[PDB]
Amino acid sequence: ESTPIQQLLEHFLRQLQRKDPHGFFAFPVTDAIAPGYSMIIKHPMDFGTMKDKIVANEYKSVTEFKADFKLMCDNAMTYNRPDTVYYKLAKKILHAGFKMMSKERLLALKRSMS
Ligand SMILES: CC(=O)c1cc(-c2ccccc2)c2ncccn12
Repeated sequence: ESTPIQQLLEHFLRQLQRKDPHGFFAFPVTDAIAPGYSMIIKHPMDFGTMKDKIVANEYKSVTEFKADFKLMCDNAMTYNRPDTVYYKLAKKILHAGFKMMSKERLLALKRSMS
């Protein structure tokens, strides 16, 4: 079934999803739920899509995965007002991921791979 990089990335995704227990980031945002979204946000992303990409083996590196994670958070902070739940939760997730996938963390991981 899986490869080592796929397992690492599924680990990171599970930990990130735990901060969103209601699933606001689980599926794509549509124009029905968010008026005019498709005008304002050109490159949509969500946790469901990221999971599908991991399973299809579309990510070559943690860099590539981290870039989709930050796009998802930036989209939500661009579209939604600061006072909203969606904005506040996107900021919470963004911090968690930057900490979880820091250069310091990945260095330690790379040292344990000898
Ligand atoms: C992630 C996001 O921007 C989002 C999720 C939702 C959302 C809310 C309830 C149920 C499903 C998604 C939403 N609603 C209005 C404006 C923005 N959003």
